[PDB]
Amino acid sequence: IAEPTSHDPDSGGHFGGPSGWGGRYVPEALMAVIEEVTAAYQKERVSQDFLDDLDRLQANYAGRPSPLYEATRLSQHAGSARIFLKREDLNHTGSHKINNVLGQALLARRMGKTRVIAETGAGQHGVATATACALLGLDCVIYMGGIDTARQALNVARMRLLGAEVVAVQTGSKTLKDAINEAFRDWVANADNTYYCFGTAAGPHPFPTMVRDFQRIIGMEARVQIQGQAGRLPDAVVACVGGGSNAIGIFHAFLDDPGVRLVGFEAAGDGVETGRHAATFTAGSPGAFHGSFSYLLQDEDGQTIESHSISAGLDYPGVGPEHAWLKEAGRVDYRPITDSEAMDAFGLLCRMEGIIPAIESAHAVAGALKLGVELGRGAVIVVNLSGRGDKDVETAAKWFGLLGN
Amino acid sequence: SHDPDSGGHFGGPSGWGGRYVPEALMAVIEEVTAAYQKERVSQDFLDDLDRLQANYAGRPSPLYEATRLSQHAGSARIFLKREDLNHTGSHKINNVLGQALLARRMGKTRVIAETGAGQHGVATATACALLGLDCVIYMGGIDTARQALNVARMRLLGAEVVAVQTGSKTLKDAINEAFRDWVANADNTYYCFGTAAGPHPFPTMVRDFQRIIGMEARVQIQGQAGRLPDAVVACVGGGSNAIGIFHAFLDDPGVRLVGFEAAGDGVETGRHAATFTAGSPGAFHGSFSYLLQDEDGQTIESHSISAGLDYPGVGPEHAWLKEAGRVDYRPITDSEAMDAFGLLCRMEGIIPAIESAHAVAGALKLGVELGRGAVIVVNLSGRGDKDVETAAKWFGLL
Amino acid sequence: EASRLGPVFDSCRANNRAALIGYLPTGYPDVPASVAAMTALVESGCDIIEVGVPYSDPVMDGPTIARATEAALRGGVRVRDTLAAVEAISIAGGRAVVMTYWNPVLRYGVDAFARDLAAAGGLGLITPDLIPDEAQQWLAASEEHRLDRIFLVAPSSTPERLAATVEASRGFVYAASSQAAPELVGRVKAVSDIPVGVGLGVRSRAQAAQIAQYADGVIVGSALVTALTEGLPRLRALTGELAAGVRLG
Amino acid sequence: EASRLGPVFDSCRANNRAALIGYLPTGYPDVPASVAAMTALVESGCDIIEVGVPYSDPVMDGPTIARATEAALRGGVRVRDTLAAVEAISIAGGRAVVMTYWNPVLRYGVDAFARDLAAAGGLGLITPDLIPDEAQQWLAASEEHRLDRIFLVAPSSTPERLAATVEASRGFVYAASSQAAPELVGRVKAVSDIPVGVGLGVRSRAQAAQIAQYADGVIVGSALVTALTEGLPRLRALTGELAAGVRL
Repeated sequence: IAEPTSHDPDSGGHFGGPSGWGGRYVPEALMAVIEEVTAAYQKERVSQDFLDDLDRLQANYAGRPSPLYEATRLSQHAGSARIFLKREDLNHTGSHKINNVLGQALLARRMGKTRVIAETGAGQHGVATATACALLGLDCVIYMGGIDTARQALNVARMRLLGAEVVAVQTGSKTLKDAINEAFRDWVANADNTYYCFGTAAGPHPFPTMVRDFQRIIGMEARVQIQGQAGRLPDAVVACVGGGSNAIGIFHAFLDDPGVRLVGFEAAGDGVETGRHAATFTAGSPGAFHGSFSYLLQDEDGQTIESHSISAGLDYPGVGPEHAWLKEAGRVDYRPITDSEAMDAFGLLCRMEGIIPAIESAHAVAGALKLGVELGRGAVIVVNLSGRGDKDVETAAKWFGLLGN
Repeated sequence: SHDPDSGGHFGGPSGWGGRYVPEALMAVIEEVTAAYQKERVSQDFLDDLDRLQANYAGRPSPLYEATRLSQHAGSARIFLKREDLNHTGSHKINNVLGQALLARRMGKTRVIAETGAGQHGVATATACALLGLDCVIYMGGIDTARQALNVARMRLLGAEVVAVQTGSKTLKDAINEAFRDWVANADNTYYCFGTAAGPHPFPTMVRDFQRIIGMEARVQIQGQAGRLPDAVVACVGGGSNAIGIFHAFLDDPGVRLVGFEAAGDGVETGRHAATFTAGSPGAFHGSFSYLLQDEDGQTIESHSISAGLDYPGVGPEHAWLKEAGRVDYRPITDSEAMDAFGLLCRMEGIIPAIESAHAVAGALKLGVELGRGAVIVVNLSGRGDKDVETAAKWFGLL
Repeated sequence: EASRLGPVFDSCRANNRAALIGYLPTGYPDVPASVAAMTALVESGCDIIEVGVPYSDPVMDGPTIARATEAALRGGVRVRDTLAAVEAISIAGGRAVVMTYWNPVLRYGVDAFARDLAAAGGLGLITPDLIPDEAQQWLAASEEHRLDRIFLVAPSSTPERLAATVEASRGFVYAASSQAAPELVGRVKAVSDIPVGVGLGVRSRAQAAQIAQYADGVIVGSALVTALTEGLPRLRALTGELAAGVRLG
Repeated sequence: EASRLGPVFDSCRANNRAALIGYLPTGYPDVPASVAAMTALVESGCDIIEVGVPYSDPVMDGPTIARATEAALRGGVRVRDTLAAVEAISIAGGRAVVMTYWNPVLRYGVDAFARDLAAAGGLGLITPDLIPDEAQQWLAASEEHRLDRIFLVAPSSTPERLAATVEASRGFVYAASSQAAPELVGRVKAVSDIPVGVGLGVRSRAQAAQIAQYADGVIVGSALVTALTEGLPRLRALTGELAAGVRL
């Protein structure tokens, strides 16, 4: 069923008033295609036939629902609190990103678009987008920085096995930044036949709301499951925060449960005092970035500060505007977790539960262990385990001296 | 009804299975057999296992109608049973959760297991970490030297990994060292066997833990398609994934059962792992079954582009089902497998294990044979993340 | 009340020509050299100078301007150096507007930046990622401090959005883009008498002349940056050629 | 009805000593050299020769024997070469049994192998991976062709299985292995008067004497292969020391 709209922005994309968070800080050159997508999504999000299509792919193709697993062997490290893991690590492709690209690829098809484009850093969103496109028979082009493509030979290869074209951007710094730039330009030129698959709960309206809508399922499932296993609503629900899609997806169903604490954990890298971090809320301030007004890491002139994390997916200097609103409103707390705290939690989860998590997801596990100590014995904490750690085994093995030299 | 006698024999006087093992192993084999007999009918055991299957491994796996393959399969309807989505990426998680729970009920504190390219070792390390069991994986030295990341997974999971330099230095000799460890350490050690082969009780036990695949599939196909399928198929190495999906359908007489085995460069070339197609009956690792063997009965070197189907033996329950006329076993080449791998990536966005791609290739051929509208359930035994580099070289994407 | 840039266009149309509108980014190849370059544009016959604020994440920009802005930022260029470039251009008898992405203005303070731009002699602001829908603060700052406000329109702009963009602009409207550009200019003329400047990757006198048949101003940027990279003499020669192209009489 | 190896153990126990039982694998380092070595064992005082059939997957064997059987297979050793070795030992006046994993026997045919081993002069089979539970065809062929059947017991063997294994054995029972060997032997003793052979990786004269104190046969394999690898003269010398060990 079409789910309620109490927490939705206004028609301009604003959360918290007609000039608050979100909006559309984009060129007029993008506005025709942004409006076409907006009108398309307004129609389809209330269409029972669209939701049935998405539900059907969620169930049979992607393997939803994901289970909720009480990681009893973490308890001793979380002040004897109870850590329940929402297992998005078991989705097809190995993360929550599949939820997003299924929704958008279906939408692209509803719009009569024959071609989908996207960009990727380390490769996760690129692989997810190429996956959904192969599924639905859409032509797929992924833009990726030259420095990333040479460093991610197997993810580029995955994308190509999936039938996608990978365009290595060799201009500028040859990074994510430059790929985004080429993707936005492709969109404008090819707007008549091309859909742009946004990677996270950020960007201009309608993307923060749409991406969150396709991730809502996580929290919906989790709210039923936790009451099933624990016999009550949790004391807290937590997640890692890059742009914010997995976090907002698990939080949404708990928003009107005023006894449930909501905590997002962001990448503090080497430490928030070192200037090598991605701690957008902890160290950033309000500004316009990549299409929305939210928090970002920016210098005294408003230039974007380069961010650092051991995880690719949290290494983002901004954050989705819905999170900015929820922060301003006092509803969600956002906290920093270092590379070291995350890797310690990665290792612990491997040894204690046999689950190799994404390093991104390990930031939430590390966070949850700290919140467990705060809340104490018997406290019930749901953690979004946003992905599996297969992609991270080499990084983790180097961290823990398992590859030698 | 489908079970063996108390000695482990299927089919009476043909004598598939049994225990072709040294007396040194018999105390511990009888001990596991007694414990399995007690626990298989204990409600607490079955509840603990069902809880882990649901909440930890993510069961049931879904059944997906791959409508974009249909045109490549004579317009038959290929349904993929999605074991690729389980925790750890294959059906092996089903086996190791069961054996690991048993090991803890038995009071054993240490679990050993063998592995080839690393899949069973990773699965076994996973279950042992979950349950707090000490874990040692045996892996041939040729394999450890080229699977450095899988060794690292195992170590991250808290397992020790022993590189074995005896014999060929590959799967069958890791197996041999693991049997030697079990002898010396039987007081405190459980041997988690990795397929539906070996001495009784393992063929039966491994099958019982994999039966859930077929039980789900039977329910799901009736739900989605409105009827039992025309065929259920699966790739066949030692036989665990195939026997798991076939078992629930054995007594449905209109359901064709086909196992696809690895033909490497081709059966007539000598570079294959086509145990039923080109092997013959013999005793190997505790079981009388079909075996790739020379004319003195020495084990023959097998070859496949898929490391998981590269086992010279096959489980005795499959040998029985072949003799009964119930299941057909057919060869699939490296080329056929890889073409199917590519096609599945392009058409459905599913990157299959190269093992599982043998089954998909067989299903495409069976679809052309059965015709438009036929319903073919295919066990998609694993995901192909581990095979991306191999596939990328094959297709010249590197 | 009259726009700040109105008399430049009134004067151009009285001499049967288009205004030459020249972009250069502050700090390319460094701050002093960029100021000497912008001064030379005024000396060589640019009617309006677009002073570019280099930004870390430009979305709209082609490779030439992107490489230049990245170099400018590597050199340590600051937003207040744009205010200094505006002062210099005004001192040389030039007419300057600032072209900037919106985040630097937000960081500065919108009212503050409008105050300090006006005080520097700046005549207006071009806002390539600010659409009218988000421009409430800017319109109040624009009215308070008497700054022109140049929004962009595009070939794909809907009738409803073309009308709102034109209605919210003051000075000129920037028509950013084979026959797409005159058609777009035509659509603007149907609803407003406002001057329309056309950007079209102009690289030559002949291209400036084509655009000058239907448009009130010919906007040039990438080609000026390319010229400057060669040297100041090359930039002077190109600007002279472009100034001759905008003249029809 | 008495066993084929019966009189050898009678003669040993009459002469106040244990039998020296020597193993070598056929084909190591080639077939002729293996036969000359087995012949030299007879000439140097081995009471019973265990002719090993090399097998691609010998799970009960240590690395000394495994590397030698591997080398023998690399050289193309065949099962028939083992039967020729038995024949040469018999003509030289020696007492031969065959030690083999079971699959080569299955591939040959159990009955045929029993027939042909009997025709070569062979006196029995030692079956390290055949338990009585799977030995129906072997028992029939054993009785038919009058061959002894040497099953293995182990320290871990349960009382029930030890009794069954000893019961199914003829000639001798192979006790394979701190104080574990003499206890194992003692447990066989408490249920049967069948001779018992003991392998404990015997290396020297003193070790062989220590084992002849409680065991009817002293089995030696690994050390014989290591001596042969050094040379035939070193094998003869070591075999002479071990034969002097069993008379103590």
